[PDB]
Amino acid sequence: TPQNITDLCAEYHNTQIHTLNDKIFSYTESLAGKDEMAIITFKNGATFQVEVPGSQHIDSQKKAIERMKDTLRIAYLTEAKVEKLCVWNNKTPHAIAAISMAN
Amino acid sequence: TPQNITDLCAEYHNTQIHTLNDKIFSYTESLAGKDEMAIITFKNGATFQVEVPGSQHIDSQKKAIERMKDTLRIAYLTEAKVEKLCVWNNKTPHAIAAISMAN
Amino acid sequence: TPQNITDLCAEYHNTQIHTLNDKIFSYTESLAGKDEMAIITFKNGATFQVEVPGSQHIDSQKKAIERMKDTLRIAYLTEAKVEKLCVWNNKTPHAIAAISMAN
Amino acid sequence: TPQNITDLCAEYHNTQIHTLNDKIFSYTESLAGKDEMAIITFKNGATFQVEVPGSQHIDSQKKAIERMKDTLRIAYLTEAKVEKLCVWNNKTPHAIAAISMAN
Amino acid sequence: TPQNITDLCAEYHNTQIHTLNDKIFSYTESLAGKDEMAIITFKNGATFQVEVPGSQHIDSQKKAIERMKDTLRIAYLTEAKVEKLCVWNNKTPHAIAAISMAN
Repeated sequence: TPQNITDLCAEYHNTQIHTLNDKIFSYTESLAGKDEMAIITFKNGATFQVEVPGSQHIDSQKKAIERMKDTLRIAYLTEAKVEKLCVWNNKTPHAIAAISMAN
Repeated sequence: TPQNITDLCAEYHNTQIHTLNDKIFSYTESLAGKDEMAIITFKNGATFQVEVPGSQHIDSQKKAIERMKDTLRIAYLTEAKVEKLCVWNNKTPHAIAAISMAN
Repeated sequence: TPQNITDLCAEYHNTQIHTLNDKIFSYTESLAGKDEMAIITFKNGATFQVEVPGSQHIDSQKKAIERMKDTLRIAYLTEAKVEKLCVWNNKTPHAIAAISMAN
Repeated sequence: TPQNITDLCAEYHNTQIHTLNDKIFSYTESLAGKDEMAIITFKNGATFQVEVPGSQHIDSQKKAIERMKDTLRIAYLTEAKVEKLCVWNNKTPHAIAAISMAN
Repeated sequence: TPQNITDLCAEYHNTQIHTLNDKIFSYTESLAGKDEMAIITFKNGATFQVEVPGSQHIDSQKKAIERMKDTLRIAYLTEAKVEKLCVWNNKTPHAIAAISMAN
């Protein structure tokens, strides 16, 4: 199994790593339908989203996606420092595939 | 995909942004019949609610409503500054469609 | 729609508002069969309980009841000042129907 | 309904109240199959457990059991003072039936 | 029956207890399909993971798995000291079986 975020991020297509080593700057949640979306930004301006559960989301991928939203909401409120983000760049804002937080 | 709440907001009907830049002043929760609701108010007098889960709402929308209540509860408790709120102005208290928090 | 716990409490059957403006003094949780219950008391001796999840009431009513127990546990742990409680008087200890928190 | 934990602990067979008035010293979680367990200890050496949600547990029972493990984890992590524990003294360690926390 | 992470760890196969007595150094969460994994690291470099679901793990095993992920997440966010880890040494990185936390 991959030991970290980088080697984990190289296993998929259309993914790229971003080293933020910074705390989330803003958190946006929308419950307005078809856009069950969470959007975060950092101070430099970089925006990322947690992609809405469309049909390309199994039922094992719905749970992991909800978890990701929880992780971001709490990482935001606790001001936790996010290290790197492995993101799908074929979408805009870049959809988050993985996250690592390090003190 | 909208990069923020202002855009995310203008995407629906009867929606309206509301800048707050204030923490939630009060949080009310009620489990009394068909009105399982949460009400939040700010120091300036503004009172918003999270709609009641029912009829129109399917599945992904029924649990986004649950996440929204969780988000408001932990935001009230942690005294997080809510920047803006996209609210459905056709309801009273104005229902919440989206929220953004910053820093 | 009522815009606060007092008004909201006025729409139901034999409910009563108790103003506390204090934090919860103790929280008791019991998983002992049939009487799955949560009890809270304030330093002033007042005692309240969240009603146990009957099947005869809808499932959204069971999710509300579960949320309420989370809210009380987290309110107790963080020492949130509870403003008012809207409870049903036809029970003993009195069953909570709504709660407001504010500083 | 019982209004305190000592009353309540008395409605059952083979129960026994312990007063700790102390925080949880350690917390042990395990997912190693059929042994889905939580184990808490206090400085005085006492050890308690939350029973595995077996396939003889009623509907609500499994869910109250999940709640009790969430409570112990959060109590441990926040160093919340545990007042008394109502345990069944016929298991090793004593299975927890109810918990009370007071400042 | 067993009362601590050690006894409990010695009742399964391919398990070894790891004494860490330190806080988790980094936390990595991944929602990228079939790689829905949680990987933690400690200061010395030691890496562990929580085994992704599947039909090998009964639904109750899926739940202890989800619970273990939440525990790892708040422990990291709160900087709780993790004492010992009981891990399956037959995989790489070693898969976590039980965790003990002690202040």
